[PDB]
Amino acid sequence: KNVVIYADGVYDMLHLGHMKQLEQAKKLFENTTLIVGVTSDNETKLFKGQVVQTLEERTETLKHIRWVDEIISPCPWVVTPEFLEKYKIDYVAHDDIYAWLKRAGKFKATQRTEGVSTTDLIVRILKNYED
Amino acid sequence: KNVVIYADGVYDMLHLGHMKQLEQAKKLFENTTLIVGVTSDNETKLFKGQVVQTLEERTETLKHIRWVDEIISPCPWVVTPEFLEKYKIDYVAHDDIYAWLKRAGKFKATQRTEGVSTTDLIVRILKNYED
Repeated sequence: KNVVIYADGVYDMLHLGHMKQLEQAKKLFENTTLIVGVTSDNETKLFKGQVVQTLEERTETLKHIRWVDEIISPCPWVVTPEFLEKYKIDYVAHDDIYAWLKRAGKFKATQRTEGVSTTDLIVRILKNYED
Repeated sequence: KNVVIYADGVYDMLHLGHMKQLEQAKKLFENTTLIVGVTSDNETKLFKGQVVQTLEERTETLKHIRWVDEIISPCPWVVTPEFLEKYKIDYVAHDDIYAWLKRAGKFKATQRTEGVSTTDLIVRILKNYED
């Protein structure tokens, strides 16, 4: 009855938005193991262009999140069928190169969620000191 | 055998430092319930001078933290003996007005911990754009 869910991401500067998305992934079924993949520094820089927190920092922060059952750190940039087999993953939780997951019935959407980001915080603070 | 631990705080702009301190409080004994008190907006403003996130935001973020078992939101600014009785609290986890807790054997220190704060993040980011 236990279902293994995989969610990967950069998880840079984690905020409530990320936490809620992890919660949603964890609750896709009644009994789950939520495995979270955390992307490497070098691949995040190459493919997204930048990253603020190191792999160690981003992983150590996720360890404190209630919904996270297991972490793969670093994770592969691109999910493969062999990877799903190796970790007995039943579903991939995502926000096409993803058509193969949908054809296999392994694709689960999570909807992005609002959070108070670092940027939101700075803007809120600075609003008290200048227009 | 289960021991009830109480930790209060503002928990504004929660970061790894806070998470580690919650972890320490939660692990003071083998079997615990960690109750976290979250201070009100108005009392935090009056007594500390400011607060960035609302009570709702600060509480909703703590809900996602693995170590948090129960939340009192808002909590009293000052712990009283009656409060400990009402919530069956065995120990208060803190970082004197606190002499009474120590005389009762209910005081447990947690050591402040390093984290990557919002401020640390902004400084790290800006270092790439100016000296």
